[PDB]
Amino acid sequence: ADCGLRPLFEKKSLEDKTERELLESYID
Amino acid sequence: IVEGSDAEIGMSPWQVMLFRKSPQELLCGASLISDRWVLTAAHCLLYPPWDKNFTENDLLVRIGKHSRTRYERNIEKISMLEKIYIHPRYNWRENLDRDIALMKLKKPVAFSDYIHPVCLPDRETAASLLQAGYKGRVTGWGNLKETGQPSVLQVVNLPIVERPVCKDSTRIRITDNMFCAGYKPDEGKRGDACEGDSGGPFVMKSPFNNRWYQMGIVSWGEGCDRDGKYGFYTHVFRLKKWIQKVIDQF
Amino acid sequence: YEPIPEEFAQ
Ligand SMILES: Cn1cc(CNC(=O)c2cccn2C(=O)[C@@H](CC2CCCCC2)NCC(=O)O)cc1C(=N)N
Repeated sequence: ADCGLRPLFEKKSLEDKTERELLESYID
Repeated sequence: IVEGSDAEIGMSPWQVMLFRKSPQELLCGASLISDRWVLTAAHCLLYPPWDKNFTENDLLVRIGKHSRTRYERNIEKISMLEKIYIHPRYNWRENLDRDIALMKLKKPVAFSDYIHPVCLPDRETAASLLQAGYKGRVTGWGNLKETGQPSVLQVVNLPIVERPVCKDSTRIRITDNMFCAGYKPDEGKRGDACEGDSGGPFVMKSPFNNRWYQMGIVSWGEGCDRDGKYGFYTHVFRLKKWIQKVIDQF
Repeated sequence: YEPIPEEFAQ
């Protein structure tokens, strides 16, 4: 259903301390 | 987890702790994939070389945790197992090929701010993200140093490594149901899983729909955070068909 | 570890 969407982050549109490092590594 | 850091609250709402009834001790990590199913590594339940062979009544599942040793009253949820399913072709004799197991909870768990399921990858997602250089995230209450344990859940981000490099770093026969992750010696950064993190989830965040997907399971390694060595994880997508089979039939 | 309530064992 709504798997992978965290209540305290994605759900409130807040990011965790190091998730950007992950997204920055996903070169197009 | 070695060279990682304390996780923040609600950071991994799918993290599961496999707890032994007696003696009461941490057995392994695992992940919540629905309100009734838990994914973990097969070697957490069955491994003859160490006389390890647990049944449904030897274990408990603890969801929503942060602290490793405290009974997080009103926060964590303790559940009992109804049935365990080890992959039929789990090769504990040679290389831990197909190191995966599914666990059916007796009663469904209610989700909360600290309890929420991770997604399972589909062909497209696996294809897009399962690439060398792309980083994933591993969580666990395992050893911090090679052998001393963490007070709270640890987390570390690690890059997937090219298959050839993985193969050349060990004598163990690698298979398609595995992949390795970690920094190379010349990369400055480091980190790794370690004993105690087994069964833990290796997750990635899709930049397409913003969801977290479990791509791997902490399977094996040789030492913890050693130069030239890498952590190996069960390639979840390859075994996805088996997963669906078990769930659709039970 | 901290002992967990007993009604979970049974
Ligand atoms: C060191 N390590 C251990 C694990 C958890 N898995 C396990 O503990 C696994 C279960 C039973 C043997 N296992 C190991 O990883 C063994 C190697 C294993 C490889 C497959 C064939 C059996 C031997 N580690 C030996 C060593 O470290 O010297 C994860 C790591 C890591 N990413 N650094």
